[PDB]
Amino acid sequence: EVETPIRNEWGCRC
Amino acid sequence: VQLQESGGGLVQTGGSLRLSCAFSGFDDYVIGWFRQAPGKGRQGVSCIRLSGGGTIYADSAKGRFTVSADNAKKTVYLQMTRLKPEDTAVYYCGAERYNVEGCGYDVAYWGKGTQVTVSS
Repeated sequence: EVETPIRNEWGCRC
Repeated sequence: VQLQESGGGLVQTGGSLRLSCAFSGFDDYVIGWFRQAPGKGRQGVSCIRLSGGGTIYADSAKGRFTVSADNAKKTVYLQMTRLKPEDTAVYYCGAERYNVEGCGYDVAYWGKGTQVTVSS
């Protein structure tokens, strides 16, 4: 139910 | 599993407030703080990984808010400072299985919410 998650800019996905 | 927020109230502009989230029934869980103003969506504020205490912040939380955990007390805290009227909202704690891409993508458990109101 979260409109705006906190993105990790140094994650796994390229 | 259970989450319960406390510490909500009325704060003067520029003031501080500390919220608590009591947790029970946990694997590698994150406790996050999310806020929702009337008729708006839920916005991620700050999250902590209970295993090791690593943290991630929304841009507006950086510097002035600190999220922390006392695993012994099974409590997570959000210490807020320099509060403004735009910070007025229901604050929720939420739990999710650790996701390296960030916080708030799959919240599995929610607290009941605590009203924070900031005015002059």
